[PDB]
Amino acid sequence: VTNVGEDGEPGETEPRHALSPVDMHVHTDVSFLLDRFFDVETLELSNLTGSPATHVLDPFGSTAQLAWARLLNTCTYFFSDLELSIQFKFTTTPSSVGEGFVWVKWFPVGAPTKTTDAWQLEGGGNSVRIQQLAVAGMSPTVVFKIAGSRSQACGFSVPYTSMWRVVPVFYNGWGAPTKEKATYNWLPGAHFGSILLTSDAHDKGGCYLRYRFPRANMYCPRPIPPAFTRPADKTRHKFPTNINKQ
Amino acid sequence: GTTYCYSKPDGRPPSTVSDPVTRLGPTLSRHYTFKVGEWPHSQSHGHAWICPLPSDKLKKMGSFHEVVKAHHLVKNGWDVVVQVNASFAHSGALCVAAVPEYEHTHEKALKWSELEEPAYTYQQLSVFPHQLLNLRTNSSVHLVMPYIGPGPTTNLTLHNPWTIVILILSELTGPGQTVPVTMSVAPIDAMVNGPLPNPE
Amino acid sequence: GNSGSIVQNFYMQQYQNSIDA
Amino acid sequence: GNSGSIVQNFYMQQYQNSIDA
Amino acid sequence: GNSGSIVQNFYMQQYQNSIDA
Amino acid sequence: GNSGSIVQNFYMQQYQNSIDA
Amino acid sequence: GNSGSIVQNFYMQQYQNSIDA
Amino acid sequence: APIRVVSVPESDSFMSSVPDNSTPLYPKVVVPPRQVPGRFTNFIDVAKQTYSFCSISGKPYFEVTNTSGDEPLFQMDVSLSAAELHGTYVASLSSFFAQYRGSLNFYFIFTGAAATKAKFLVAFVPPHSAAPKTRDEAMACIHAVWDVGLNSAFSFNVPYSSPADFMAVYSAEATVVNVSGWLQVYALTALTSTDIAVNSKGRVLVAVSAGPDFSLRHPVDLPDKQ
Amino acid sequence: APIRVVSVPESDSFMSSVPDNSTPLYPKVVVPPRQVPGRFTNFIDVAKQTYSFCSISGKPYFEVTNTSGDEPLFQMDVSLSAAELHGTYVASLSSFFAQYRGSLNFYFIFTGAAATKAKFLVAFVPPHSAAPKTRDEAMACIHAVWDVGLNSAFSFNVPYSSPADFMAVYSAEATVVNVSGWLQVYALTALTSTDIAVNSKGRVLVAVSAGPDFSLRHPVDLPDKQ
Amino acid sequence: APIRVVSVPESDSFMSSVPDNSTPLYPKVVVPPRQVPGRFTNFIDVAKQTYSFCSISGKPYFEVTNTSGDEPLFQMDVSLSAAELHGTYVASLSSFFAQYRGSLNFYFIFTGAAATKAKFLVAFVPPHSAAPKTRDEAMACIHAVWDVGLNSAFSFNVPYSSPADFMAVYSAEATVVNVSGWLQVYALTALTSTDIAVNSKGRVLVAVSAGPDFSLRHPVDLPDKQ
Ligand SMILES: CC(=O)N[C@H]1[C@H]([C@H](O)[C@H](O)CO)O[C@@](O[C@H]2[C@@H](O)[C@@H](CO)O[C@@H](O[C@H]3[C@H](O)[C@@H](O)[C@@H](O)O[C@@H]3CO)[C@@H]2O)(C(=O)O)C[C@@H]1O
Repeated sequence: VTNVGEDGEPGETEPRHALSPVDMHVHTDVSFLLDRFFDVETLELSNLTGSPATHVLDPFGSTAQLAWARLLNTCTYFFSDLELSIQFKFTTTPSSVGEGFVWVKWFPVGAPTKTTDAWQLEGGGNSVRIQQLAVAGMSPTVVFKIAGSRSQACGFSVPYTSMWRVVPVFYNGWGAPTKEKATYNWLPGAHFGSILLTSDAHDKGGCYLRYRFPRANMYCPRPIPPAFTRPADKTRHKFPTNINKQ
Repeated sequence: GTTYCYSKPDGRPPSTVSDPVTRLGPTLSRHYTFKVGEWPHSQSHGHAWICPLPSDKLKKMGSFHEVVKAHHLVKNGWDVVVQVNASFAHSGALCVAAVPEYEHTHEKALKWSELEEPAYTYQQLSVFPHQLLNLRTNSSVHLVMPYIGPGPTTNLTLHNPWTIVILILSELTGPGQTVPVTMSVAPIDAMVNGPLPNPE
Repeated sequence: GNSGSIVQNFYMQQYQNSIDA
Repeated sequence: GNSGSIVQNFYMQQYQNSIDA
Repeated sequence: GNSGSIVQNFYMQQYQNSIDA
Repeated sequence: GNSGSIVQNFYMQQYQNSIDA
Repeated sequence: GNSGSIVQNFYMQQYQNSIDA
Repeated sequence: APIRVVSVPESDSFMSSVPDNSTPLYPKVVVPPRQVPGRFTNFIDVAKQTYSFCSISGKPYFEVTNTSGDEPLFQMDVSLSAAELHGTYVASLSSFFAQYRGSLNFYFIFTGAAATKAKFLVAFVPPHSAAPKTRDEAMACIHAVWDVGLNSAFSFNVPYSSPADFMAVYSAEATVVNVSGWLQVYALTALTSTDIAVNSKGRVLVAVSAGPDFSLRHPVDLPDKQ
Repeated sequence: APIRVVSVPESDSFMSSVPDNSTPLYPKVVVPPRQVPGRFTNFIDVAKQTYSFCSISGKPYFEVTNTSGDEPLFQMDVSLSAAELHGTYVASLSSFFAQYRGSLNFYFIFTGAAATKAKFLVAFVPPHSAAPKTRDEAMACIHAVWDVGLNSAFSFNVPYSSPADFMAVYSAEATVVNVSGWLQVYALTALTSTDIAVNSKGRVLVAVSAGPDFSLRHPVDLPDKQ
Repeated sequence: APIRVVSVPESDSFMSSVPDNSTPLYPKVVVPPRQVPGRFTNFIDVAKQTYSFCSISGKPYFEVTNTSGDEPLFQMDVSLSAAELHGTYVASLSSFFAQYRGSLNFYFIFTGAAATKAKFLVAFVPPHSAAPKTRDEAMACIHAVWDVGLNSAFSFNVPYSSPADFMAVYSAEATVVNVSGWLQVYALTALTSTDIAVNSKGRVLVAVSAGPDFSLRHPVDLPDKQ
């Protein structure tokens, strides 16, 4: 009612010569917010021998206060490719590992799994056994050394493997006929596939997972979790910054 | 007024079945009408009636019901219309929404029920395809949702993509009685796969 | 979105990433 | 001002620095 | 089959591999 | 005189050396 | 004879080797 | 013939935001196509084309009773890190950044029964003084009048007023780009009702949409919860 | 003049699937030409244009006797890692991958002597319930009728029915993309013969060709034998 | 396929003036526009289009009294590191470099009251001999005459005279490119005044603008204060 200002008048609000543009919104571009490296996870290695476990690239669980945590929670359905950096930190005296040969293998959404030592390198007694799937072949293997290695890390790009045209970050259903608990918001292969780190370290070190999700596609906006306690009435939420009264 | 859930419904036949496809004439997927519940004077805000479609209440669609019984999968939308009944002396409002893979449900999955959302949610419920039911303005919320989900069609026995929230915003303030909520679901663009055998 | 170099296409559009239909 | 290589544009004019209106 | 870079021809088609008749 | 590569102009004629009038 | 790269001419034909008359 | 190269000083350093991508190790993957509706492109769109519901003492509405006068009814420090925003979309989206910019639209939906009527002065008070405390005090400023019973819902635009080309998504001890003012709804009259024994109060929901000129910048990582 | 370079963090790592090739050390090798027939290009071709022979209790055929009724004669969990596939080409080819996709064609060749005749209901039962156990139970589903003595061989297409854009080449404890259903041949009638003292039973071979829409993806390495 | 590379000997060295830039880690930043007046481009412009005020015994002027004659009134070693320049813009700007080049303009503004008048011989004496000590000594050189009461201000150009294509911004124990000469103002007559009990002296300000042919080169870092 009445609209454009100055007259005390009922529905009549005042004028607003709305703003110009700068930045063209671009930072809030879902594809851009997601194409960078995130420190998601931290895990330890496996000994070259034993009958070890594969690890799963599932950045959909969350709960850890991390920005990329939420954001993936912001949408119902997601699709993007993957990109890694694995860094391996030291947890003892760095002079313990002279070699430090690390085997890594990537497993695509839905690959077979049981592995036991099965490859045997020998030479001058002693002789090493690497893992049955640590080996090089079909799924990409990546071997790197950490011995003065100016950056104890390795890295690469890996495609959207799932058999699902998109991934439901939420699922009002079960992924199995047996409607068991655990099988709730599940639906199998709703992730990026898996990896196996294995080495004569394993002890002496932890890892550093890092994902970069290029080509981000987000479908169906969802409620965006608060992330901070509710401040008191009629007040602000004061925080420490690059600004502030010095 | 008519509000669309993300997009008008497509009668396209499933990108993932070489298997023979029965399309459902309205006259099969007919129309269904039930009472959700009686919004009462006590139920503080944040409450809600979860209506995950269609299950729990699927036993009651007695025709549409029937074909989805003896058939493995289905793809279909939903014309749905929530109808609260109250006089002009009542106050209060709800917000009813269609939610994609809604979940919390304390695994009472696919069973309609009642809950109290966490708040950040009712605050942001509106971020989904929803409509406002304001007791001094209207008495009907009307929505239409399309098939949706990771698969190009699913098993309604394991998954319900669409689920109506009927959220309590401003408490029911006014005459002592309750205000009965109600809802008419009627399947849109229904399509089945693989007939299952005989119940023996 | 965020890929900005020239060498970003050092590898092919086909090899590098994934491809829709 | 002082940027003189050829590879100075290895990265884009958009990515590298800032941009006025 | 699987050779996809640009530098894949850093070396000649003649030097790199073998050649049929 | 003795500058013979291709990359010899990796840097500009302006930046690299000195310039007469 | 056996020089087969592309970068084989990274250096000039004049600088690299020798030249007949 | 080998190229002549110098190893730039940082050479073996990592850096988590490289504008460039890593080497592929699983090529030739063609992906299945997705119809799936509502793919959003940019976060500002849902924030603009979407109303969030405010936060006051825990509820998303404020009350009018058959007794009120000039006591301000709704008040908020215009800052994203303000209280009555805490619950909302816009506010929470902005946590993902450093600087915000523009006007915000407020939607008040009076929800008292039709037998009922009332009026309010929604006003915006510029960040100088020490905050008004009565209608007759705020009135001299930007405000409009809402007679519930003309529109049962009303929109009000909290403008962008600042030497600040951009503003602070993360506010704190009052700085010059920390606050843009104060939103206040006051009660113009009180609750008139057909029968005051049934309808004695009214609940006005208050929602927040993002401003058309609204924008966000400089993505940031999360500090310690607080 | 030296180029300015930064050594990307992985720099001296190996990676076994690089989309690029290694440096040549023996150039100028011209190879002798090969006429040699049947060079295949892609593995799906031989799998499509080629019938493999199934596996039931060790033999590649199932029997009909002069006594059978509704007892299902041939049954298989539609999964590549199913039993009756174990021996075959298609199945074994797929071990080389993670995901399969499409219909499969079955060829039943009745091989009982010409003095003989019989009929079957080949049916496909969708992966829900708990598996049928009599003809009159399966009949309500997708099936056709085979009267040996019209064609002595018949083809039946096990379709692809799943929300799954792709399926599991490596099945296991029942998941939603682990199975696509059940193939079952039943005995419609029994073995009629000129003289039942000579021909009392019949052997129907059962072969499996790959489906026209059949495809495989994501090459994988071999786990521990089992 | 890997490129063949040789690591130039300096490879991992730093060097603080590289003609090239570092790798970006925060792209897509669009900046707000600036109207803001007086953006200068090059430092020689303000130095040319701007007068600085000289330095003599602490003040920016020299005095004439009703008693003076040939005693030189203003004298300065033409060097940037000269005394009477110490306070000024031009001089201080040049500290940022190694070599200067060109003429400098001097502005003398006689500021004695209008009841007053006087005259001076401003002269420039070439860097040979051992410096003149009386007007009649300097007169034989480049100079002009200033009768305050024709112009109350006058400009005088100290030229560039040297085999030196460039000169020394950082002077010292007398070298051939260390000095270009001597500026001297002498008193041609003395202070005539309406009433000598009120106006007995006059103050001529003396300012320094940069010469049109003036230029600077070879940026340098700061040595120990002295
Ligand atoms: C995938 C696989 O087959 N793994 C098996 C490994 C690998 O074949 C082996 O590491 C290849 O390098 O081998 C295993 O069996 C080997 C083991 O029994 C040793 C111990 O004597 O002998 C190996 O064969 C010897 C043979 O005895 C010699 O005559 C000579 O030919 O050398 C070979 C090996 O150099 C067996 O292959 C193993 O021990 O791990 C079994 C793994 O399953």
